[PDB]
Amino acid sequence: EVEQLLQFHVATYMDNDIAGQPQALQKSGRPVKAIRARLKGKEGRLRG
DNA sequence: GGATTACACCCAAGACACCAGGCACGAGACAGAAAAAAACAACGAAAACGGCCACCACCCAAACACACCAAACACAAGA
Repeated sequence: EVEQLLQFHVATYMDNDIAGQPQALQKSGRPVKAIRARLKGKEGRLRG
């Protein structure tokens, strides 16, 4: 359980859009802005 | 099963976690597991009764013969 907690924290530190699982959340209810979410899209690093 | 769905600009409005069961420590009880003893198997030692060879006599087995019966070539009959 605890090693899997480490695995999940490390995974969602990099990619919080993994299919078929909950998202690392903020206590405000929003999901964590992972690095991948930082890099992609119209508003991401590359295009924005 | 995911992933993408125009471009630029302006303004306003609300929030920027609170509260509840788990870790540590905090103490009991049968279960996770450890110690023991008494009725479980065997073997050593004595007792006398069941087992083996005699002795023995009456009942079943073999020989002799009887009459009786089953049976087998063939002289005769027959198609």
